Amino acid sequence: APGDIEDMIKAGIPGARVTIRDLAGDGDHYAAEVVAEAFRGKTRVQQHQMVYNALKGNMGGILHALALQTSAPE
Ligand SMILES: [Li+]
Ligand code: NI
Repeated sequence: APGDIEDMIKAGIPGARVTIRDLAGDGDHYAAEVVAEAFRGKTRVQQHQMVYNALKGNMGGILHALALQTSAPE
């Protein structure tokens, strides 16, 4: 449902700030920016792993369907 991706990320990575856009308005492929203190000192691969973990396998095709940008807070 709408908002579920954001909800799952925030539940799984407490303190994260999330900005989700639905590419093409298609309800299928998305792009997300996730900013979290837990990301500081982690590589982008490690940060992305945390986001995949938070989705708990609920989003089929997540490798391509959730394009990610992650960072620690500024
Ligand atoms: Li989309
Ligand atoms: Ni797809």
